[PDB]
Amino acid sequence: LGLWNRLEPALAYLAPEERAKVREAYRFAEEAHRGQLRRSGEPYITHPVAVAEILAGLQMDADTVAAGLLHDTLEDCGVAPEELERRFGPTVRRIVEGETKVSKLYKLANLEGEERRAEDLRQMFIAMAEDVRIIIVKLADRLHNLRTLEHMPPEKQKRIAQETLEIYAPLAHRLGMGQLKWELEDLSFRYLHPEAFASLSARIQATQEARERLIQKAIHLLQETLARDELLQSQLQGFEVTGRPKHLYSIWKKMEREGKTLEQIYDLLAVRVILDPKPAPTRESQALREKQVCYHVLGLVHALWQPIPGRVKDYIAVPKPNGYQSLHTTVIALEGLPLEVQIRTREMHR
Ligand SMILES: Nc1nc2c(ncn2[C@@H]2O[C@H](COP(=O)(O)OP(=O)(O)O)[C@@H](OP(=O)(O)OP(=O)(O)O)[C@H]2O)c(=O)[nH]1
Ligand SMILES: [Cl-]
Ligand SMILES: [Mg+2]
Ligand SMILES: [Mn+2]
Repeated sequence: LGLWNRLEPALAYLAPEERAKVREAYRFAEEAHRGQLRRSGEPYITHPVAVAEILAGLQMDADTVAAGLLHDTLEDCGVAPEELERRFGPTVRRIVEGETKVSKLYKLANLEGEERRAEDLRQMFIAMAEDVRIIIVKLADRLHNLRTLEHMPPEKQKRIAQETLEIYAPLAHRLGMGQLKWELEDLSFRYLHPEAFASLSARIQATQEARERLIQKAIHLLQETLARDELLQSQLQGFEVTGRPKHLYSIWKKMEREGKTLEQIYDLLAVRVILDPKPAPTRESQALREKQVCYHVLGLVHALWQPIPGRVKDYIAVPKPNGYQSLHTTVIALEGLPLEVQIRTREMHR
Protein backbone atom coordinates (compact mmCIF):
# COMPACT_ATOMS: atom_id res chain seq x y z
CA LEU A 1 0.00 0.00 0.00
CA GLY A 2 3.12 2.21 0.37
CA LEU A 3 3.26 2.62 -3.47
CA TRP A 4 2.35 5.99 -5.06
CA ASN A 5 2.74 7.81 -1.69
CA ARG A 6 6.42 6.84 -2.26
CA LEU A 7 6.44 8.06 -5.94
CA GLU A 8 4.28 11.29 -5.63
CA PRO A 9 7.05 13.28 -3.74
CA ALA A 10 9.44 12.70 -6.69
CA LEU A 11 6.83 14.27 -9.11
CA ALA A 12 7.04 17.73 -7.44
CA TYR A 13 8.95 19.10 -10.52
CA LEU A 14 5.84 18.45 -12.73
CA ALA A 15 2.82 20.77 -13.36
CA PRO A 16 -0.42 19.67 -11.55
CA GLU A 17 -2.00 18.57 -14.88
CA GLU A 18 1.13 16.46 -15.55
CA ARG A 19 1.06 14.80 -12.08
CA ALA A 20 -2.67 14.10 -12.82
CA LYS A 21 -1.63 12.11 -15.97
CA VAL A 22 0.97 10.18 -13.88
CA ARG A 23 -1.70 9.25 -11.21
CA GLU A 24 -4.07 8.09 -14.03
CA ALA A 25 -1.13 6.08 -15.53
CA TYR A 26 -0.24 4.49 -12.15
CA ARG A 27 -3.86 3.55 -11.44
CA PHE A 28 -4.27 2.03 -14.94
CA ALA A 29 -1.03 0.00 -14.41
CA GLU A 30 -2.20 -1.00 -10.85
CA GLU A 31 -5.31 -2.50 -12.59
CA ALA A 32 -3.47 -4.13 -15.55
CA HIS A 33 -0.97 -5.84 -13.19
CA ARG A 34 -3.70 -6.76 -10.62
CA GLY A 35 -3.02 -10.21 -9.18
CA GLN A 36 0.30 -10.50 -11.08
CA LEU A 37 3.42 -11.16 -9.07
CA ARG A 38 7.16 -10.77 -9.45
CA ARG A 39 9.66 -13.70 -9.11
CA SER A 40 10.29 -11.88 -5.74
CA GLY A 41 6.76 -12.55 -4.42
CA GLU A 42 5.94 -8.83 -4.54
CA PRO A 43 2.91 -7.63 -6.60
CA TYR A 44 3.98 -6.77 -10.19
CA ILE A 45 2.94 -3.05 -9.81
CA THR A 46 6.12 -2.57 -7.60
CA HIS A 47 8.36 -2.84 -10.77
CA PRO A 48 6.70 -0.17 -13.09
CA VAL A 49 6.42 2.08 -9.99
CA ALA A 50 10.20 1.62 -9.34
CA VAL A 51 10.97 2.35 -13.05
CA ALA A 52 8.68 5.49 -12.90
CA GLU A 53 10.46 6.45 -9.61
CA ILE A 54 13.91 6.16 -11.36
CA LEU A 55 12.74 8.41 -14.28
CA ALA A 56 11.35 11.03 -11.81
CA GLY A 57 14.76 11.03 -10.07
CA LEU A 58 16.26 11.62 -13.54
CA GLN A 59 13.58 14.45 -13.81
CA MET A 60 12.04 13.19 -17.06
CA ASP A 61 9.23 14.33 -19.39
CA ALA A 62 5.76 13.59 -17.80
CA ASP A 63 4.88 11.31 -20.79
CA THR A 64 8.12 9.41 -20.02
CA VAL A 65 7.39 8.71 -16.31
CA ALA A 66 3.74 7.80 -17.25
CA ALA A 67 5.27 5.41 -19.90
CA GLY A 68 7.48 4.07 -17.05
CA LEU A 69 4.32 3.01 -15.20
CA LEU A 70 2.89 1.50 -18.45
CA HIS A 71 5.98 -0.09 -20.12
CA ASP A 72 4.80 -3.69 -19.33
CA THR A 73 0.94 -3.37 -19.67
CA LEU A 74 1.05 -4.47 -23.34
CA GLU A 75 1.90 -8.09 -22.21
CA ASP A 76 -0.39 -10.54 -20.29
CA CYS A 77 -2.63 -7.61 -19.14
CA GLY A 78 -5.22 -7.60 -21.96
CA VAL A 79 -4.08 -4.10 -23.00
CA ALA A 80 -3.86 -3.18 -26.72
CA PRO A 81 -1.59 -0.28 -27.86
CA GLU A 82 -4.81 1.41 -29.13
CA GLU A 83 -5.99 1.80 -25.44
CA LEU A 84 -2.75 3.57 -24.44
CA GLU A 85 -2.98 6.07 -27.35
CA ARG A 86 -6.73 6.52 -26.66
CA ARG A 87 -6.10 7.34 -22.96
CA PHE A 88 -2.49 8.59 -22.57
CA GLY A 89 -1.79 9.90 -26.12
CA PRO A 90 0.51 8.76 -28.97
CA THR A 91 3.82 9.70 -27.23
CA VAL A 92 3.19 7.41 -24.16
CA ARG A 93 2.05 4.66 -26.64
CA ARG A 94 5.08 5.21 -28.94
CA ILE A 95 7.54 4.89 -25.96
CA VAL A 96 5.84 1.82 -24.29
CA GLU A 97 5.62 -0.06 -27.68
CA GLY A 98 9.21 1.03 -28.39
CA GLU A 99 10.57 -0.35 -25.06
CA THR A 100 8.52 -3.55 -25.46
CA LYS A 101 9.40 -4.19 -29.15
CA VAL A 102 13.21 -3.78 -28.64
CA SER A 103 13.50 -6.40 -25.77
CA LYS A 104 12.19 -9.08 -28.23
CA LEU A 105 14.29 -7.64 -31.12
CA TYR A 106 17.48 -8.09 -29.06
CA LYS A 107 16.37 -11.72 -28.31
CA LEU A 108 16.20 -12.41 -32.11
CA ALA A 109 19.53 -10.58 -32.96
CA ASN A 110 22.60 -12.82 -33.73
CA LEU A 111 26.01 -11.18 -33.01
CA GLU A 112 27.02 -13.48 -30.03
CA GLY A 113 30.80 -14.04 -30.21
CA GLU A 114 31.47 -11.93 -33.36
CA GLU A 115 34.16 -9.16 -32.87
CA ARG A 116 32.66 -5.66 -32.07
CA ARG A 117 29.22 -7.41 -31.58
CA ALA A 118 27.86 -4.92 -29.02
CA GLU A 119 28.65 -1.90 -31.27
CA ASP A 120 26.47 -3.22 -34.17
CA LEU A 121 23.64 -4.10 -31.68
CA ARG A 122 23.86 -0.76 -29.91
CA GLN A 123 23.58 0.99 -33.32
CA MET A 124 20.52 -1.20 -34.03
CA PHE A 125 18.67 0.38 -31.06
CA ILE A 126 20.08 3.81 -31.99
CA ALA A 127 18.86 3.44 -35.62
CA MET A 128 15.32 2.27 -34.66
CA ALA A 129 14.55 4.45 -31.61
CA GLU A 130 14.54 8.04 -32.98
CA ASP A 131 12.84 9.04 -29.72
CA VAL A 132 15.60 8.42 -27.13
CA ARG A 133 12.92 8.26 -24.36
CA ILE A 134 12.33 4.65 -25.53
CA ILE A 135 16.01 3.92 -24.64
CA ILE A 136 15.85 5.94 -21.35
CA VAL A 137 12.82 3.86 -20.16
CA LYS A 138 14.59 0.66 -21.28
CA LEU A 139 17.62 1.77 -19.18
CA ALA A 140 15.38 2.59 -16.13
CA ASP A 141 13.78 -0.87 -16.64
CA ARG A 142 17.15 -2.72 -16.77
CA LEU A 143 18.37 -0.66 -13.77
CA HIS A 144 15.48 -1.77 -11.44
CA ASN A 145 15.75 -5.29 -12.94
CA LEU A 146 19.45 -5.48 -11.83
CA ARG A 147 18.56 -3.98 -8.41
CA THR A 148 16.26 -7.03 -7.87
CA LEU A 149 18.55 -9.62 -9.57
CA GLU A 150 18.88 -11.70 -6.29
CA HIS A 151 15.45 -13.33 -7.07
CA MET A 152 16.90 -14.77 -10.35
CA PRO A 153 18.99 -17.93 -11.13
CA PRO A 154 22.83 -17.49 -11.40
CA GLU A 155 22.51 -18.27 -15.18
CA LYS A 156 20.16 -15.26 -15.63
CA GLN A 157 22.27 -13.16 -13.15
CA LYS A 158 25.35 -13.63 -15.41
CA ARG A 159 23.41 -13.35 -18.72
CA ILE A 160 21.76 -9.99 -17.69
CA ALA A 161 25.01 -8.52 -16.25
CA GLN A 162 27.04 -9.20 -19.46
CA GLU A 163 24.23 -7.82 -21.69
CA THR A 164 24.06 -4.62 -19.57
CA LEU A 165 27.86 -4.25 -19.82
CA GLU A 166 27.87 -4.80 -23.63
CA ILE A 167 24.59 -2.93 -24.54
CA TYR A 168 22.81 -0.72 -21.94
CA ALA A 169 25.72 0.78 -19.87
CA PRO A 170 27.47 2.04 -23.14
CA LEU A 171 24.05 3.33 -24.39
CA ALA A 172 23.62 5.18 -21.03
CA HIS A 173 27.07 6.73 -21.78
CA ARG A 174 26.15 7.73 -25.41
CA LEU A 175 23.03 9.47 -24.02
CA GLY A 176 25.13 11.29 -21.38
CA MET A 177 23.38 9.54 -18.45
CA GLY A 178 26.35 9.00 -16.12
CA GLN A 179 24.40 8.41 -12.90
CA LEU A 180 22.72 5.47 -14.70
CA LYS A 181 25.93 4.34 -16.52
CA TRP A 182 27.73 4.13 -13.11
CA GLU A 183 24.92 2.19 -11.28
CA LEU A 184 24.49 -0.23 -14.24
CA GLU A 185 28.31 -0.93 -14.29
CA ASP A 186 28.76 -1.48 -10.49
CA LEU A 187 25.61 -3.68 -10.35
CA SER A 188 26.65 -5.71 -13.42
CA PHE A 189 30.12 -6.20 -11.89
CA ARG A 190 28.48 -7.49 -8.66
CA TYR A 191 26.57 -10.32 -10.39
CA LEU A 192 29.11 -11.02 -13.25
CA HIS A 193 32.35 -11.22 -11.17
CA PRO A 194 31.15 -11.94 -7.57
CA GLU A 195 34.46 -13.21 -6.09
CA ALA A 196 36.32 -10.19 -7.61
CA PHE A 197 33.52 -7.79 -6.49
CA ALA A 198 33.29 -9.06 -2.86
CA SER A 199 37.14 -8.80 -2.59
CA LEU A 200 37.28 -5.19 -3.90
CA SER A 201 34.16 -4.10 -1.89
CA ALA A 202 35.58 -5.41 1.44
CA ARG A 203 38.95 -3.73 0.72
CA ILE A 204 37.18 -0.29 0.36
CA GLN A 205 34.77 -0.93 3.33
CA ALA A 206 38.04 -1.25 5.38
CA THR A 207 38.99 2.46 4.91
CA GLN A 208 35.40 3.73 4.07
CA GLU A 209 34.75 4.83 7.72
CA ALA A 210 37.78 7.23 7.67
CA ARG A 211 37.16 8.40 4.03
CA GLU A 212 33.53 9.57 4.45
CA ARG A 213 34.52 11.18 7.83
CA LEU A 214 36.89 13.43 5.78
CA ILE A 215 34.34 13.79 2.90
CA GLN A 216 31.64 14.93 5.41
CA LYS A 217 33.95 17.67 6.77
CA ALA A 218 34.17 19.04 3.18
CA ILE A 219 30.37 18.58 2.55
CA HIS A 220 29.29 20.37 5.80
CA LEU A 221 31.84 23.16 5.17
CA LEU A 222 30.87 23.76 1.50
CA GLN A 223 27.11 23.51 2.43
CA GLU A 224 27.25 26.25 5.14
CA THR A 225 29.28 28.52 2.76
CA LEU A 226 26.63 28.31 -0.02
CA ALA A 227 23.63 28.68 2.38
CA ARG A 228 25.23 31.87 3.87
CA ASP A 229 25.58 33.47 0.36
CA GLU A 230 22.54 35.81 0.07
CA LEU A 231 22.86 36.57 -3.71
CA LEU A 232 23.30 32.90 -4.81
CA GLN A 233 20.30 31.87 -2.64
CA SER A 234 18.08 34.58 -4.22
CA GLN A 235 18.50 32.95 -7.69
CA LEU A 236 18.22 29.45 -6.08
CA GLN A 237 15.29 27.17 -5.08
CA GLY A 238 17.52 24.51 -3.40
CA PHE A 239 20.89 22.67 -3.53
CA GLU A 240 22.58 19.34 -2.72
CA VAL A 241 26.27 18.86 -1.68
CA THR A 242 27.30 15.14 -1.83
CA GLY A 243 30.33 12.87 -2.21
CA ARG A 244 30.95 11.08 -5.53
CA PRO A 245 30.50 7.29 -5.07
CA LYS A 246 33.50 5.12 -6.08
CA HIS A 247 32.97 3.54 -9.55
CA LEU A 248 34.01 -0.01 -8.48
CA TYR A 249 33.77 -1.40 -12.05
CA SER A 250 35.96 1.50 -13.40
CA ILE A 251 38.37 1.03 -10.41
CA TRP A 252 38.72 -2.75 -11.12
CA LYS A 253 38.78 -2.36 -14.97
CA LYS A 254 42.00 -0.18 -14.64
CA MET A 255 43.42 -2.45 -11.87
CA GLU A 256 43.48 -5.37 -14.38
CA ARG A 257 44.43 -3.54 -17.65
CA GLU A 258 47.37 -1.51 -16.20
CA GLY A 259 48.12 -3.88 -13.28
CA LYS A 260 48.40 -2.49 -9.69
CA THR A 261 46.23 -2.93 -6.50
CA LEU A 262 43.42 -0.79 -4.92
CA GLU A 263 46.08 0.72 -2.57
CA GLN A 264 48.31 1.42 -5.65
CA ILE A 265 45.49 3.42 -7.41
CA TYR A 266 45.01 6.99 -6.08
CA ASP A 267 41.67 7.66 -4.40
CA LEU A 268 40.99 11.25 -5.56
CA LEU A 269 38.24 12.66 -3.28
CA ALA A 270 35.33 14.26 -5.09
CA VAL A 271 32.33 16.31 -4.05
CA ARG A 272 29.31 17.23 -6.21
CA VAL A 273 27.09 20.34 -6.05
CA ILE A 274 23.61 19.97 -7.61
CA LEU A 275 21.84 23.32 -7.91
CA ASP A 276 18.07 23.75 -8.22
CA PRO A 277 17.55 27.24 -9.78
CA LYS A 278 14.48 29.31 -8.71
CA PRO A 279 11.82 29.44 -11.56
CA ALA A 280 12.71 32.42 -13.81
CA PRO A 281 10.02 34.46 -15.71
CA THR A 282 11.25 33.44 -19.23
CA ARG A 283 12.97 30.48 -21.02
CA GLU A 284 15.95 32.86 -21.75
CA SER A 285 15.91 34.17 -18.12
CA GLN A 286 16.03 30.53 -16.86
CA ALA A 287 18.78 29.55 -19.40
CA LEU A 288 21.14 32.41 -18.45
CA ARG A 289 20.41 31.73 -14.73
CA GLU A 290 21.38 28.04 -15.18
CA LYS A 291 24.96 29.04 -16.15
CA GLN A 292 25.20 32.21 -13.93
CA VAL A 293 24.51 30.24 -10.72
CA CYS A 294 27.21 27.60 -11.50
CA TYR A 295 30.06 30.12 -12.00
CA HIS A 296 28.81 31.93 -8.82
CA VAL A 297 29.52 28.65 -6.90
CA LEU A 298 32.99 28.12 -8.58
CA GLY A 299 34.02 31.50 -7.07
CA LEU A 300 32.73 30.57 -3.61
CA VAL A 301 34.59 27.20 -3.79
CA HIS A 302 37.92 29.04 -4.55
CA ALA A 303 37.16 31.59 -1.79
CA LEU A 304 36.79 28.58 0.62
CA TRP A 305 39.63 26.28 -0.71
CA GLN A 306 42.90 27.15 -2.57
CA PRO A 307 42.60 26.14 -6.29
CA ILE A 308 45.32 23.91 -7.86
CA PRO A 309 46.54 25.71 -11.05
CA GLY A 310 45.03 24.58 -14.38
CA ARG A 311 42.44 22.30 -12.76
CA VAL A 312 39.36 24.39 -13.78
CA LYS A 313 37.30 22.48 -16.40
CA ASP A 314 34.36 24.15 -18.21
CA TYR A 315 31.92 21.61 -19.70
CA ILE A 316 28.99 24.05 -19.56
CA ALA A 317 30.72 26.24 -22.21
CA VAL A 318 32.29 23.22 -23.98
CA PRO A 319 30.10 20.11 -23.37
CA LYS A 320 31.66 16.61 -23.78
CA PRO A 321 30.77 14.74 -27.08
CA ASN A 322 27.89 12.99 -25.21
CA GLY A 323 26.55 16.41 -24.17
CA TYR A 324 27.97 16.26 -20.58
CA GLN A 325 27.79 19.64 -18.74
CA SER A 326 29.40 20.51 -15.40
CA LEU A 327 32.08 22.82 -13.87
CA HIS A 328 35.12 21.05 -12.47
CA THR A 329 37.75 22.44 -10.12
CA THR A 330 40.52 20.76 -8.12
CA VAL A 331 41.19 22.59 -4.82
CA ILE A 332 43.22 22.05 -1.64
CA ALA A 333 41.24 21.28 1.45
CA LEU A 334 41.12 19.17 4.63
CA GLU A 335 44.56 20.43 5.68
CA GLY A 336 46.43 19.93 2.41
CA LEU A 337 44.44 17.38 0.44
CA PRO A 338 43.35 17.51 -3.23
CA LEU A 339 39.56 17.63 -3.53
CA GLU A 340 37.66 17.72 -6.86
CA VAL A 341 34.45 19.80 -6.97
CA GLN A 342 31.79 19.26 -9.65
CA ILE A 343 29.29 22.12 -10.02
CA ARG A 344 26.11 21.48 -12.05
CA THR A 345 22.34 22.22 -12.03
CA ARG A 346 19.49 19.65 -11.61
CA GLU A 347 18.96 19.57 -15.44
CA MET A 348 22.69 18.82 -15.98
CA HIS A 349 22.49 15.94 -13.47
CA ARG A 350 22.11 12.71 -15.50
N1 LIG B 1 15.28 -8.89 -12.30
C1 LIG B 1 14.05 -9.45 -12.10
N2 LIG B 1 13.29 -9.75 -13.15
C2 LIG B 1 12.08 -10.32 -12.99
C3 LIG B 1 11.61 -10.59 -11.70
N3 LIG B 1 10.39 -11.15 -11.83
C4 LIG B 1 10.07 -11.24 -13.08
N4 LIG B 1 11.08 -10.74 -13.85
C5 LIG B 1 11.05 -10.65 -15.32
O1 LIG B 1 12.17 -11.27 -15.97
C6 LIG B 1 12.31 -10.65 -17.29
C7 LIG B 1 13.83 -10.65 -17.57
O2 LIG B 1 14.53 -11.90 -17.87
P1 LIG B 1 13.72 -13.24 -18.30
O3 LIG B 1 13.70 -14.25 -17.06
O4 LIG B 1 14.48 -13.92 -19.42
O5 LIG B 1 12.17 -12.98 -18.69
P2 LIG B 1 11.95 -13.30 -20.25
O6 LIG B 1 12.07 -14.89 -20.51
O7 LIG B 1 10.59 -12.85 -20.65
O8 LIG B 1 13.04 -12.49 -21.12
C8 LIG B 1 11.87 -9.16 -17.07
O9 LIG B 1 11.01 -8.57 -18.09
P3 LIG B 1 11.78 -7.44 -18.99
O10 LIG B 1 11.28 -6.09 -18.59
O11 LIG B 1 11.41 -7.62 -20.55
O12 LIG B 1 13.38 -7.44 -18.70
P4 LIG B 1 14.19 -8.19 -19.90
O13 LIG B 1 13.40 -9.32 -20.44
O14 LIG B 1 14.50 -7.15 -21.09
O15 LIG B 1 15.55 -8.79 -19.32
C9 LIG B 1 11.09 -9.17 -15.73
O16 LIG B 1 9.78 -8.63 -15.87
C10 LIG B 1 12.41 -10.25 -10.59
O17 LIG B 1 12.02 -10.46 -9.46
N5 LIG B 1 13.62 -9.68 -10.82
CL1 LIG C 1 28.85 8.81 -9.51
MG1 LIG D 1 15.27 -5.22 -18.65
MN1 LIG E 1 9.95 -4.45 -17.28
